[PDB]
Amino acid sequence: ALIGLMTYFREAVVNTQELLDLLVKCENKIQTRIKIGLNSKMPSRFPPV
RNA sequence: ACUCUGGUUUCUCUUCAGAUCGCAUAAAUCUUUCGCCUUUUACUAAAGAUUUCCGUGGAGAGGAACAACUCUGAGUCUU
Repeated sequence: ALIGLMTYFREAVVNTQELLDLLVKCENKIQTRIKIGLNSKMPSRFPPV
């Protein structure tokens, strides 16, 4: 989904400052979903590796 | 310048509260709008409606201190 959106617009992303917040929020939601899958209690300093 | 006029304080009970009950100020629940959002229990902060709580006034009632004289106005108040 992300590559589809970013390779469709490719220029309209930078000016849409709301889209950047939306994208990072969605990425955080996905990472939180994975972290909750790993363990019910959320981590404090989960790594990006 | 006169006779009668009956106190104040305090402890409880029962109710009504308009009023800054309160020249002070919390919490809970619910309903919406949000901010975190990841699940309640806690929350972000504005609104609306409620509940509880800390206190309050007025009135009535019942005991105690009070022990009552008299304050006091009523008046023919007097030379």
